[PDB]
Amino acid sequence: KKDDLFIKAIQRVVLMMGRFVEPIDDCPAGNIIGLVGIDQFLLKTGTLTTSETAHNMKFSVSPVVQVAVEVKNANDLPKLVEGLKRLSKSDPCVLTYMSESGEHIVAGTGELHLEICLQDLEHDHAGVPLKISPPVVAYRETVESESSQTALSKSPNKHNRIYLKA
Amino acid sequence: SLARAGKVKSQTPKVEKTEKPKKPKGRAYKRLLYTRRFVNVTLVNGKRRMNPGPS
Amino acid sequence: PRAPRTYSKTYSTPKRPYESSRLDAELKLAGEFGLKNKKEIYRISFQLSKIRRAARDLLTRDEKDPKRLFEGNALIRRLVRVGVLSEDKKKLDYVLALKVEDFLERRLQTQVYKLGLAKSVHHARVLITQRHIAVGKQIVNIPSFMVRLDSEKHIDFAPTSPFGGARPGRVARRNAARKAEASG
Amino acid sequence: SDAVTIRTRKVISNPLLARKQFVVDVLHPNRANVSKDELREKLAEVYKAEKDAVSVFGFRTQFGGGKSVGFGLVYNSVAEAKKFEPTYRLVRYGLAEKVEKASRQQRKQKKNRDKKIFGTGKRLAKKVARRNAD
Amino acid sequence: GKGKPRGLNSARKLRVHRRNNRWAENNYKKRLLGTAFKSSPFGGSSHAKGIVLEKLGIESKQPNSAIRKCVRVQLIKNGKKVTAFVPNDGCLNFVDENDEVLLAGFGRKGKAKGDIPGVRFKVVKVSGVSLLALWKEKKEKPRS
RNA sequence: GGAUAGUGGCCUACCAUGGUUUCAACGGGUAACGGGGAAUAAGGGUUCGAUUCCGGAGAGGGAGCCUGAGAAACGGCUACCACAUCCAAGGAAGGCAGCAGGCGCGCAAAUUACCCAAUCCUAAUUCAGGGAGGUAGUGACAAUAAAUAACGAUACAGGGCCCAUUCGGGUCUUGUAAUUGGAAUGAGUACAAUGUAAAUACCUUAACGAGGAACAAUUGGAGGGCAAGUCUGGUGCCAGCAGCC
Repeated sequence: KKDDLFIKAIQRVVLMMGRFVEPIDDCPAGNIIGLVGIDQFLLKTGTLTTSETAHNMKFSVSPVVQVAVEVKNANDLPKLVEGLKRLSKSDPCVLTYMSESGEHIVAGTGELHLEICLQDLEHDHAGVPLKISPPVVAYRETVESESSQTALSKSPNKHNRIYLKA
Repeated sequence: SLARAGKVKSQTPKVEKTEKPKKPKGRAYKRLLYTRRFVNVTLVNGKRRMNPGPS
Repeated sequence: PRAPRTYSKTYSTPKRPYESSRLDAELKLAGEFGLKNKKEIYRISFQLSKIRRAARDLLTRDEKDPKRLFEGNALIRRLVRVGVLSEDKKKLDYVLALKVEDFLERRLQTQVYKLGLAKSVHHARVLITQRHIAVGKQIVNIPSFMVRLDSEKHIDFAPTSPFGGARPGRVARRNAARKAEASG
Repeated sequence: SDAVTIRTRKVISNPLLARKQFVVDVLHPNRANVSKDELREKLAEVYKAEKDAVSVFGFRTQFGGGKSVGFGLVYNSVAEAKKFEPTYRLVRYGLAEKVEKASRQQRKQKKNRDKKIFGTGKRLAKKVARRNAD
Repeated sequence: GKGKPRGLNSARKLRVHRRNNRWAENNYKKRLLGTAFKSSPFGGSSHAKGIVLEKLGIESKQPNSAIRKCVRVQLIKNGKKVTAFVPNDGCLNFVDENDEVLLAGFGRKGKAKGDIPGVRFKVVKVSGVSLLALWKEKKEKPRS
C-alpha cells in the first residue's frame, strides 16, 4: 500500500563541489552525491526505490526549548506558514508544531537553535522581522478535600436548587 | 451571541440512510418514468397528482 | 502554428426550460423511442432549425433564380435520400412542415423494431450498443445512424454474433464449459 | 486464417525510381489480424520480385475488424531498395541495423563542449595537464 | 417631426445626440469610468483572497430580528477594510481567526444581498478548502 | 546646397508669415497593436478580439555602432541607469515577453520527457542541423458520440369480445412483485497483431471479465413565478432560509 510514496521521475543528478554544482550524467552504485528535481514535497529524510516491494533501509539531546514566533508585519500569514514549512524542510531534527498557542512553536536542542533560527527567520525563507515570546505553559487545577461546606446555585428561576459536594 | 452558529444543527437528531437498491438510470430512468406516469392510471383523479401525502 | 480545428455544438436549449406544457410531451417521446438522455432530442430540434432557416430564406426571393433552384433541388434530394421526405412532394413547402418525429423514426433505433428483430425500442438498444446488429456490411455502434432508404434492402445480422452464425456466443460457451465441468 | 483473398487496388508504375504503388484491401474473417512477417512475402509469389524487397506501411483496421486498408509498395530488385528505401524501415524488416545512439541532449552537450574549445585541443591538453601537475 | 431629425445628411447630429444619451446608462457609465476598478475593493475580480482580522455582530432590517455573524477581511493587493458574510450554519468557528479565506459575490452586482446591511460579499473557500465541501463533511480544514 | 540608394524642412543659409480649427483641430484617459474574426440575436444592432492567419512594436529603459544585400539585431557589441553572478580581492561574466522549469504576484493557467519519423527551412548542400516543428505526460478551458441494463415463465389488477352453461374459463394484452430463469456485450485485464524513430494511444480479437452486498452517477429544489409534499421528527423572530416577494 502507498503510505508516503510518489512516482515522480528524476530530473537530474549532480555532484556538488563546494556549492559549485556541476552536471552529472549518471552515478555509480556507491559514493555520496547531490540530487535535485524530486524533493518538492518533503517531511523528513527517507529513501527511494524502483521495484514494487524493494525492501530497503535517535540522536542525543532531544529538543528542549520551545519559543513562540509572531511576525511584526500584518500581511505575513502565508509568508510565515511558508517560512516555517521550509524551515522544517531544511531542519532534519526540528519538531515544531502548533501546540495550544497555534503559532508554530519553535523547538530545539539548546539555545543555539534559538540563535540560529534568529538569523534564519530574519534573512531566510521568511525574511521578515518578528519578536519572541515566553514559552507556552499548561497548568491544570484539582481538589484535595471533601467539600467542608455545601454548594448552591442561583438563577432568574430561583426554584432551581442544587446541592452537591466535591 | 455568535456562539449559536448552527445551534439547531447541533440539536437535530441523528438519522442514517436506509438500505435501498440503486434505481436504474439512463434510458431505464426514462422508461421508469413512462411506465408509472402516462400508461399507469393510478393517480389521475383530479389533477394527475404524483407526490400525494397520506390522506 | 497549428491550423485550428473547427467545432460547433449540435444542440440548443429552449428559451423557456421551466414549464409543464412541454416536459410531459417530452417524457413521452424519450420513453416511447428509448433515448437515454435528452441532449439528443434538442439536437433534433437543431436539425429542424437549420433546414427551416435554409428554407425560410430560400422562399423569400422569386422563382427561377439559379442559386435558389440548386439549393432547393439539392435540399429535397437529401431529405428524399435519407427518407424523412416522401417521394411525391417536391414543392419546397413540405420542407418547412417537418416536425420532431419525422427526423426521429428514421433512427436505426426504430428500424430494427419495424423489422421485428428487437421487439422493443429498449431491447433494440440492447442490440445496438453491444454490436449485435450490422446495419451494413460492417458492424456499427451508433444508434443514430440516419438510414438512407436503402439499408432495409441490405439489413442483415452481424456476422460475429448469434443469429448471424460464425459463432455460438461468449457466455453461451462459458455456460457450456461450466456444464461440461459439472457433468464430469 | 480464413479466406484472406489478398487484392490490390489503384496500381500505377513509375520507372522514375522503379516502384509500383498501389493500395491493398484484405478481408480476413474469423481472424483478428495479419502480422507483418507473413504479410510481406504473400506479395512475393503474386509479383515475382522478392520476399523482402516489398514494403508495406500503415494498414489501419476498419471498425469491427475483418477488413484492412493501407498502402503497399513492391520494388523491382533488392539492390534498388538499399539506396532507395529510407533506412528507418529496414530496421523494422531487419535488413539493416539500427545505429546505437544516446538521447538528443548528449549530442548537444558534446557539441557545445567542442564549440567552447578552439582547435583540436591536442596542444592545449598537455599544457593544461602539465599546469595541473605543477 | 417626432423630435429627432430625419435628414439624409443629418447623420452626425443624432449620432452625437446618441452618444450623450447612452452616457446615462448604468452599464455604459461605470464600464469606462472604472468605478469597479478605482472604487470597488475587488478590482474587477470575481473572487479574491483575504485575511480575517475580527468578527462582527451586525443586525438586520425590519421586520427580521437576527444577526448574520459577519466577519471583517483585509485584502492584499488593494488593502482596504472589507466586510464578509458567513454563508452556512456552523462555519463561524471555521472562519474564526487567522484564516486565509477567499471572497465571492452575492449575485447583486454591487449592492446588499438581503436583509443584512453593510455587507456585499461572501466567503466560499478557507485556506484552499471550500466551506460547502466541509459543510458536507467531504474534506477537512487544516488548523494551521 | 548637403545626406540618403532614392522624392521630400530629413538637415542647412536666406526670404514670405504662415499651416490646421465647432464638418470636433489640439490636449487628457484608454482595464487601446490593428485587421481578418468570435459571442449574441427575425431584422437592425451591442460587446469582445493579447491568443494559431496577415501586417506592426519589443528582447530591462533609452542612446551609439561594425560586419552583412538585407540590423539600430541584444541566444552581436559599446556607455549610463536600476537589478544581478564568480571572486584565489586584481578582475571577469549576463540579460527566459525563445523550449521546459522557479520565485513574488494573483480567482486564474502543464513536463527542467522522446524524435528530426512526418510539414518544411538552412549550409559547401540528397547524407548534416533546427525546444521551427512532431510525438508523448498533466489537463472536467471549450466541442462530438456514448456505459450503469434488457428479455422470457408464476402471484395479482385489467379491455375490447366468445359462451349467456350461475361472480367459470378467459384464450391477445399492459403494469406491481421480501419470484425465478437463460442469452448479451462493454469498462477493466492484453497472449498476440496493426500503430508509432522506439513506443504510449484507436479498432480487431486466444483467454479472464454482473444476478445486485454488486462493475454503487451526481449537482439543486419541492409557497409564487419555478413542475417538484399541507408527509414525519427536532429548533422556536434564536438558529436561519431566501437572487425577488
